[PDB]
Amino acid sequence: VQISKKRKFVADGIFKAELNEFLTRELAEDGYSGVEVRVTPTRTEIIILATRTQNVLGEKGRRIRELTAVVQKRFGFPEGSVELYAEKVATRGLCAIAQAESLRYKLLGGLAVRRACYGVLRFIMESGAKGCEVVVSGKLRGQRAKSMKFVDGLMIHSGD
Amino acid sequence: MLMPKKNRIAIYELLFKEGVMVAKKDVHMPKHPELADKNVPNLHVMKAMQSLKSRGYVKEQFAWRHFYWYLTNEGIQYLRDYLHLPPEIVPATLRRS
Amino acid sequence: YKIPDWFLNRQKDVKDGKYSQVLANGLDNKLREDLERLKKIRAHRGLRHFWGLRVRGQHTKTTGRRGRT
Amino acid sequence: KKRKKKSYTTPKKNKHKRKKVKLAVLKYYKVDENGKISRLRRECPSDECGAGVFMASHFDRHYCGKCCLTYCFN
Amino acid sequence: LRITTRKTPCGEGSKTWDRFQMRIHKRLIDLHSPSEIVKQITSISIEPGVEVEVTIA
Amino acid sequence: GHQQLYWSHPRKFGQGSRSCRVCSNRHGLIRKYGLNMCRQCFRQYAKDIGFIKLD
Amino acid sequence: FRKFTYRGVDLDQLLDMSYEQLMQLYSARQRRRLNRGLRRKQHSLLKRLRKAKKEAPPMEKPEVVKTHLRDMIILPEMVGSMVGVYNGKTFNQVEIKPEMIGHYLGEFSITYKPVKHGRPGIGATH
RNA sequence: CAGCCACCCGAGAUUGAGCAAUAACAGGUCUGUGAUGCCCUUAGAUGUCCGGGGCUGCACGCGCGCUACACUGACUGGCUCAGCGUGUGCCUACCUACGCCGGCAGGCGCGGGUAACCCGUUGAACCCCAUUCGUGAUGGGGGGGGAUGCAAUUAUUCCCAUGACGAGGAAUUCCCAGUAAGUGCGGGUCAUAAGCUUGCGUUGAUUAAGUCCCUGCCCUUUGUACACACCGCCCGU
RNA sequence: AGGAGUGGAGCCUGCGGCUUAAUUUGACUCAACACGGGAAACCUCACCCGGCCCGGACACGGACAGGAUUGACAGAUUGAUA
Repeated sequence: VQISKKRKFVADGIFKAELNEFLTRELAEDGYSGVEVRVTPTRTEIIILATRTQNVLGEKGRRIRELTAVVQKRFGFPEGSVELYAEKVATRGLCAIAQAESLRYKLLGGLAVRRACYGVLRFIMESGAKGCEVVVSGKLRGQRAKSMKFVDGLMIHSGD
Repeated sequence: MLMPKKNRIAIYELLFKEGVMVAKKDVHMPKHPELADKNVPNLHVMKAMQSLKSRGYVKEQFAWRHFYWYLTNEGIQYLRDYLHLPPEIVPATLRRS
Repeated sequence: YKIPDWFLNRQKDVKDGKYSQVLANGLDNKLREDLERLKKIRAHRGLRHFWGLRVRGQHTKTTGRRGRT
Repeated sequence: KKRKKKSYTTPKKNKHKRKKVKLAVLKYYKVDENGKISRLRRECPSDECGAGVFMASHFDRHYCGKCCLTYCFN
Repeated sequence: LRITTRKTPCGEGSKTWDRFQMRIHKRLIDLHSPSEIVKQITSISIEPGVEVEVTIA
Repeated sequence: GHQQLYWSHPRKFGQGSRSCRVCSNRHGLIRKYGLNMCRQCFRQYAKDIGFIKLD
Repeated sequence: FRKFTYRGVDLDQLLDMSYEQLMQLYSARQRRRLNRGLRRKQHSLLKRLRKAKKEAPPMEKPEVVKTHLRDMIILPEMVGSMVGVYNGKTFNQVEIKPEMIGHYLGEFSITYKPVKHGRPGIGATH
């Protein structure tokens, strides 16, 4: 019954990697902001939070039950051993994905990428972030793939 | 798509009795992990999966060696029509709201 | 001093099984020359040795200048 | 590599071709001085096969798949 | 535990083996006490991130 | 018979089929600790588990 | 002149009496019928060697016995058959003799002439 | 003045790595990935199903991989020392005490433990040599079989044999105090190590406290008809 | 200044034309060679066969539903094992 620590830590890393890749694959449309997982005695749980609280919670509970069944049936989880908790937002120290999604789904419906860059820059520095960088790699004007990197604010790279 | 239909109706029946189901894609396996002690050829069921996802009734998804279903109102209704399930069955995943 | 058969020098050699310690020039090296059969049946080792190709994996793709100038 | 020009040997194989009557006449045998169908072929005790499988008498070898007894006419 | 990871998939550039550390820290406590007191002390909605296991050998 | 018609060949040293499961590739797999993840995602989920660099 | 015999035992001596004496001294390459397990494909192979050495008329070259995934040879009884191994383009022709025992019958399969001792690559002055 | 050297002190009067600019390379990765420049992609085959011949085939032909290369040492053992590498896994199955047949494994219950519990005080490496080799290519590296997996094969992975090299092709190789090398312990395939590699010990050092020479990068001044920027520009037959 | 001072001698998966279909590249002189953290018959070949399934849903043509991969046994038989 007894298990070591390193091996189950790596197994939890596997589970975390798969859940997060699946999450970033699907849930990018509905405005999720911060997602985590937590542990209770013989019980695992996944928690999500966003500005669109009930929207991420979903309609008819389809997302909740569907993805919980997915993880339950894939990761050897015994039935019922996954649930969703609740939380709330403290402040705006993690405000990137809201404007990122805004620009993304403006561009998907028809919008210039650099207009979105202007907007996201100005909203991010109105929010109070110190500095922001957006690197769009590919073709923007012509068939030369220039990695258009837009910086603003300060960026340190050296130190603990 | 060349699996005898008895396994097809069995898989559909267990699908609707359980809801969604999982899929592992590999030809080298002798017997299915969850469907063990039955000796079901995996290639045929894989073709059935890609056919039903190409037929346009469950949103086709290729997710990194491990496949799941995409359940919706339209998908459930189509499965009900295709398996001719009685007009009294409700999936166990929607219990107690 | 009772040297065992598997310990013996010509242990279970080809043609005939002899356990006597006899050493004479003229025919002993011919007994060591059991290569007659292997080269005659043109086995894998024999079909290598027809041209003089290595049979122990020594990587001599273009090296081997010792004695080959 | 280049395309092998796969017509010199076996360009493509076609499906199995057989000649079958719309209503089976070869599987059932008549002429046994009976007003109804008479089963002259001896039934095999192996029930693992299907009910519609008709036991045949072949001159050489056996083609069943699971049991394949050995017998002859002599 | 040390783990070391090459980064350039194809050989192109330096041999920058990412050296990552997994340093696990362990504390033991053996107790001769009534069960209720230590159960109340311990089962107090423990902090996440620290793993506790009770053993009877 | 049936054992030669189909599936007369196993692979008991299989690494390709029993490769890193969470993504769709074989390389970047080390069999310690049950990794089943490439080095690129090994780093992408390193600090999340608790990995730190000091050397 | 003098013929060569393996431990003083010739083809008739290896053929008539079974390997009750070679039970411990049987070679590698699937000796493990006692330690790992027993495998198939020596039954239709036995039937086909019976067929090949039963209907064969004397004074002509016997039937080409074709092998793509080369079979295992377990006894020199099959000596007397023209074996065609799959080198990829033609028949690797082998006429088996009692001197083949203890080998893999695919070992006489080569699919390339030795590299021509001609010219090197274009840029050989480095 | 910033500072620098020596000395007295102190465990330490500079220990190593970690994080590591703005901007760019028309670099690698779609072979980490079903979003992405694509004529055969109308499911005609690279694997699904087979694994034969070989990157083990030969000529300067680019590749640290070459242990060892002999009286400093090769033999046999009297011998005396931390790896602080780590070694029992939800669809995991690969880490011989107590007795013996043996050159290895092979085992019959059987590798003590999910670990500082069980491997353990992990007796592995230059050593008072425990017969021999007092100056020479020699004692100095040195073709059949008994058995992990479906198959030892150009011995992949144990038993007897038929023992170039001279400090070594002209050789864009690292290194300044526990450091170069030797040697040893392990981890990456794990069906049992890795000829490399990654960590760690042991033995352990001679010159240095300097300088632009011959190598690269950088700065200042200067010239330019160059700006795709000298792999430039350009003139004439 | 100095130690290995390499390569000099048989001494990695990769490795240049590389005769055969093949012992090739996806990296090309501080940006190709311990390269995709390969103990190479394979997943420890991409260049090789053929049996192994022929991915076609979406308007509709064919008897205007039975055109059988999935069933092995001494002659057929590009392995009798399809």
